[PDB]
Amino acid sequence: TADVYFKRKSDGKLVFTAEAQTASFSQAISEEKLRKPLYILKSEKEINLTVKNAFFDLEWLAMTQRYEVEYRIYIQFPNVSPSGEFEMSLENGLAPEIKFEALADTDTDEMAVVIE
Amino acid sequence: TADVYFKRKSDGKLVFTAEAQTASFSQAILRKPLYILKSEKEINLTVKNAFFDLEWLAMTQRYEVEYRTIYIQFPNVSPSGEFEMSLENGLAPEIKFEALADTDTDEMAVVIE
Amino acid sequence: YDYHFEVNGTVVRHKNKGFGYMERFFELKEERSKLSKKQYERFNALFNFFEKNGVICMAKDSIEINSLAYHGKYDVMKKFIEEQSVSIEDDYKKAFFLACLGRWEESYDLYSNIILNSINGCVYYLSQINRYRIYQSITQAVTQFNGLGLLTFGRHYKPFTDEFLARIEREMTNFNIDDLFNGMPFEFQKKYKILEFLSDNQFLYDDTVKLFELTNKVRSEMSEGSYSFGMSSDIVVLLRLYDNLRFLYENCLWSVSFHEFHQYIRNSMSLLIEKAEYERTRDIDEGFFMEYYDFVNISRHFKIDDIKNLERSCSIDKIRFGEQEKIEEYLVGIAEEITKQFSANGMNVVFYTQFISEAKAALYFAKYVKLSEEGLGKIVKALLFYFPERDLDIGKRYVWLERLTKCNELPKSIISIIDDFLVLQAEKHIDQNYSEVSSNGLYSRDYGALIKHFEKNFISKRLSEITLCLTQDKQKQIDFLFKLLPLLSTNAKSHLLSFKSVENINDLMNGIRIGLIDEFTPEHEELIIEYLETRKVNYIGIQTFSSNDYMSTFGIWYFLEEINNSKMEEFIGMDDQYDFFVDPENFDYKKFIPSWLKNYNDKLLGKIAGNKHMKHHVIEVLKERVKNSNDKRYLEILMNYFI
Amino acid sequence: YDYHFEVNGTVVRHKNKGFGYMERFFELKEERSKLSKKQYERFNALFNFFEKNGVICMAKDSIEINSLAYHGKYDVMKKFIEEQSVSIEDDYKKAFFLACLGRWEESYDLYSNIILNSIDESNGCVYYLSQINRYRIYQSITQAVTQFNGLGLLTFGRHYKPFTDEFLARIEREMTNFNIDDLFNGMPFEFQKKYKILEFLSDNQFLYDDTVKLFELTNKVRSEMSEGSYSFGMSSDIVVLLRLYDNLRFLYENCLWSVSFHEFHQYIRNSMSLLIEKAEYERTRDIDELGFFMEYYDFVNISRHFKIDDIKNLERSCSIDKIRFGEQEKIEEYLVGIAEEITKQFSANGMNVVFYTQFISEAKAALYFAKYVKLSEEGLGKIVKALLFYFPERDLDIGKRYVWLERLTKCNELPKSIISIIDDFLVLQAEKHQNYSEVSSNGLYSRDYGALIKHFEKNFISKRLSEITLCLTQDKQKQIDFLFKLLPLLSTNAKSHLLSFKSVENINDLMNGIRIGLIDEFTPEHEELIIEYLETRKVNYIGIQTFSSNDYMSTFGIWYFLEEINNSKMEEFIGMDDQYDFFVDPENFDYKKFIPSWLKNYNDKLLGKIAGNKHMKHHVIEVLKERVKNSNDKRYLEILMNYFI
Repeated sequence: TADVYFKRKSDGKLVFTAEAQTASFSQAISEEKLRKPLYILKSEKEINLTVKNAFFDLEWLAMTQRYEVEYRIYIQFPNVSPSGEFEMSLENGLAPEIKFEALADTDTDEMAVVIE
Repeated sequence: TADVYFKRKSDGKLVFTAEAQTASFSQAILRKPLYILKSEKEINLTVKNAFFDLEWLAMTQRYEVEYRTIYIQFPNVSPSGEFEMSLENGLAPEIKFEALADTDTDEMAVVIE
Repeated sequence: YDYHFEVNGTVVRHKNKGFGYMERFFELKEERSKLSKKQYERFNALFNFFEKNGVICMAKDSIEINSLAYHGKYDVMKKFIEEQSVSIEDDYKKAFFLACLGRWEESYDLYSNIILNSINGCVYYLSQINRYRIYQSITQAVTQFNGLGLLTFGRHYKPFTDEFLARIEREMTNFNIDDLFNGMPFEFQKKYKILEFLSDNQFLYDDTVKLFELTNKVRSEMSEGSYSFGMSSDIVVLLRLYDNLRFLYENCLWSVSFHEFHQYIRNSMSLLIEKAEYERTRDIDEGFFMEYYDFVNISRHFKIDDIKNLERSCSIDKIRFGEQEKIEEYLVGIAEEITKQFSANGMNVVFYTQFISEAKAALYFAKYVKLSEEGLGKIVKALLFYFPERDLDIGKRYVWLERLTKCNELPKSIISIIDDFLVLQAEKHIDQNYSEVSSNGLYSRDYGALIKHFEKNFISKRLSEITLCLTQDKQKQIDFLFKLLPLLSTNAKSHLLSFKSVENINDLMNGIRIGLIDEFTPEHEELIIEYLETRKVNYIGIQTFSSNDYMSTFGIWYFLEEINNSKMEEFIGMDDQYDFFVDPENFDYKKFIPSWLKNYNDKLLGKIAGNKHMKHHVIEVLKERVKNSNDKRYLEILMNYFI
Repeated sequence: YDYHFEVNGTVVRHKNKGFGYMERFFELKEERSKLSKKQYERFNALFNFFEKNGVICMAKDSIEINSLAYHGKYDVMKKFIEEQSVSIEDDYKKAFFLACLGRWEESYDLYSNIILNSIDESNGCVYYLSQINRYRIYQSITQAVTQFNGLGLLTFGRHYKPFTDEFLARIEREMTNFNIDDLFNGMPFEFQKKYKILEFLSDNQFLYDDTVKLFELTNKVRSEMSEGSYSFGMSSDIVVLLRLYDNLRFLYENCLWSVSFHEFHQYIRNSMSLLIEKAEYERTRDIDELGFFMEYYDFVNISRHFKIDDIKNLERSCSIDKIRFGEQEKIEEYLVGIAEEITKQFSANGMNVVFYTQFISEAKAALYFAKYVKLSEEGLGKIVKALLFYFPERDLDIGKRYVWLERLTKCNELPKSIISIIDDFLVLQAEKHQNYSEVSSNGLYSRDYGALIKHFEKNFISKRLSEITLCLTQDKQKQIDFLFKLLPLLSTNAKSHLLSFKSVENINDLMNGIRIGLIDEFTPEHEELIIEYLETRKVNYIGIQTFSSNDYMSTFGIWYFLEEINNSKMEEFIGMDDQYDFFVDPENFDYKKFIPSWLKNYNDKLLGKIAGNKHMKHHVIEVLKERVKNSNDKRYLEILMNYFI
């Protein structure tokens, strides 16, 4: 049981906090045929994360009317895109689970950082 | 979608007739001399829609089976007596039987074309 | 319960102790003149009903779903909507249709009016169920937009007026869903017994339990290898699936669009493909193909991760893809819908949330169909220009495009769409803040590489014009067009290279990727060695491991003799996949990770095999991975080059 | 629905809008002296209840099942039954135990009597539970009677009639038009408002909620194992196990007969065998750049609610030898108890049929899974003696019982006592042989027991079989050629006496002589016999085609391949079946008829020789790569890394 902290990329404001449930780390090559020359070491790096119980910051909700995530060993994803897929159950609902995918900037070309 | 006839081995009387559902034939391998080709071979058959012969039912109150599609004959079929009850009432009886093999004859099943 | 009615359509005498009415009825169906005239008039209707639904004949002796909602005819449903409803049944059809294209408010109002105007009696029951379901949809949509909507869309939408929400909260309170069948006339309860299961808040549990039992039976047959001769559990699964689809969609129930039904589909489907694929891997001892209805099912009820897992488990590109024309017009409808929506005036957010998952799934899993040039072109135009940025990032939308590229090779028309998409991306690269970020890690340079791979002589006119227009002021456009150098003309190449310098490591990677660098000049050795000096300096009680993946590239370059300067051994010890390639002998392979072997290509893998001083440890790794896992790619590596 | 309760022991806030009661209650549990004396005593009662059922705290911050029926204390329940019940509460568990031991008539009558005496019950919970269990007994009796009129005739040969005709008539009579779906509704409204949570018990399908939840959890676990994702909080597998143990403890502690129905066993076998698969996936999981062990309770669950074919399927799907086995003493005690029951019943006048169907199905799974647990010498002696002599042969024949025995032999090497027991069994089999045939579904006849004995001793000489051989006469053929297959067990004088009448007339005797080791090289007589049988086989072959599993033909082909046959007449017999042309002339086999299943049957020496042919290696390597890429058997792959055939 470990927690994640959501921040806006611009400032230090807390977007929301949650507890990480599952993290899908499945990264491999792309299609070999489609992509003598100097080796580039192509990759299709993907990291997905899911959080079970997330409550958004009250100040964040009040102000709302690029994101960073800090999963506490502590790891940081400088850019995370929340996949806002809303699927609804006929059972009345409740556990708001948020899934987000890490992103890599062209210049930085780094997706996640793991530090003790 | 063929038909299967369960017969008494000695008398030859038809114990019952049913429609085949499932058949498993899985033969696989502590157990310098001459290679004897020892093997552990089994055949299980689950059959559906079995209604027993009325004459055999009246008489009862080794087996051989013939499964005809091309043409299969299993001698020495032992009916497994597993019985499990569903809380939902009961829908047809399903009969499971295993193919037996004699030491002298050393054959398990025959296929006729 | 007098008779057993199953999926295939054969009646089974189950608990009828009296005279057999079904057997005699079927004998009469297969001498009706002796029947009374009024009795025969009823019999013709019974024949029509019993042949429209199934019930072909006795046990001893293809699916069609006709609804504009199932087929996604999002324009025909509108045209039906503005037409005046002749009767209450057509009005309830319009209710379901109105609930389909978003707009839960109008569908809820219409359901309420149908409730007041109903005085058969089953139309009221179905409308009560659908109104409760529509209120549930509006409530969870409100919760999602209030909670997650702000983070996802970046702004608060509030698709529904507060007065509407208050009124629906007041009206649906004290309405027990399970009660609603019990509190209706005894005549209806006696006649419409089969609808009782729809009354409760959970009506797929019986279907889900039967599907669990059937899936477990199918898995037992798969593992054991037994042969099923009669009506198989697999065909039972698919036929019960089709029964549920044709019962829920045709009867105009919104309960189809819920997570439970979606997840029931996702279990019942994708168990047919697993069994079908295993059927091809049947061990010989002493087929199933996908139709337009199947395409709609997977496009509707499968999440992108779900179809990804389906692809991992089974090779789905081998199963025959029939009814291709129907599939193609289906994705043509999807593409025209998304273009019409997002081309002008934003989108319908309630429509957006319901439809974007289906659009994403269909466009992703379209890898396996052959689309004509016009259909492929419009699909690509919808995919690149008009698909929302939030759902498809540059790399992931590129993956969608390159997956569409599998079945159909790139035509000139599609290359033009990629070209002006790249031109638009270059246009957006003006403000210094903007930088295309992708979850996949791949970018517009990959679009350029795709174009060059499929033509090898393409020259992009507009990007070359912008390149001739470039000045030193706009550095973002400069190092964006740097990644698109092969697309540019030779004059554009010179104009871009005038301001382009290899200042940092990433610039050298871009230069290598575009092909500007074919042999390392000593300045590149100096830059790489200086960067490694900096990495060692910042390394020297906590240690960092990032996903930059540059140190591994340097190590592999040293291994493949591309770099011929023996200062690399100083940097040995920081991160792995570097010592493995620089000095494989003293690598202490207890730290070796098998996944690295996925990242290598044919040339690198062949060189690793040919090293012969690190061959044995890696062959052990490949062996224990192929024994442990079912990935089937580690075995491909293990046997293509025996590494 | 005001609060939501997780299986972990934590409570979560959903729906209660007023003042929060359990929020204050848990903090009070963690100055409570300020309450009233009556408040204090009821708070004590609650505290006892909530920590009894596992509700520990809220979300912000193993199991035991105390029941004799779950542990199979099949004599202690008898002792409970004989004892007079002081109260109806003790009478409910006595009726449950009566049900668990067959004896469904007495269970039905006792349940009816509890129903009669439950008029003055304070709450009526025992009345409703007795009604449910009486209906369960009634359908159990109905299905058992249907089986005995059906499967009970094929099996058992005879008609049993465990329940009298008058008893059946009355129970059909009072049970007529009885809707269990109405039973909870046909109760006083005080009972319904108080025992609302027993409503799911009412309907004729009460595990559908649990089965659907298990389906969802299994799908999620499969999604994680396919994606390779890592669960950090409470894993879905842990949730499966927790709901598992909660369900077993609920329907075993409260004495419900519905635990003994096929639906519950299916729920168990699907909820289990998924934790095992998840554990095996966890073990075989590659490290990226960024264990589960079964207990005595799990052993009991697998022993009871798993069929033999289903355990076979799960061991095929995942390896279990790498899963460590704890609580081995309790598992040994349970297995010894099961063996003790089967011995005390079959050894003395047989055992009642109604309890037989319930007991023996789980006895199969217990003895089959006994391979994996480590057992003491006395326990192994008891269980082997139970499986050989006092186990009903109608289910595990000689071949399958031998497989059982070698399975319990895998973990623990054979001690002298077990070999003495097998010697007694072989003596009994020898004296059984009359026009009696040792038929088996497995094909591993009594000679395999002697082979195991010699494998674990290499010097064992069976005295009693030796004396039997000394007293053998030429009139009795079945015993003589039965002991011919048991030749290594006999003494030298017994061997000499048996060889007097033992002749290789047909090639089956040649197989028996080879297996016992009497023949180490082919004399010209043996070669001539083989050629003659091949001549008559082709003569009868030529005329529809017939394929049999006699397999002698493939044995001849393999003998030709291994150069053990050195007569060049075999090529005349080419074409009558496959796997013979495969070995005699591998170059001209036209491998479109090759069957990949053959390589599993061959041993190390045979496939090593096949590897060294090199005029035939490439076709079989193509077959092997196809099978390894397609199938997940992992035996073809093991063959591949072993010698790349």
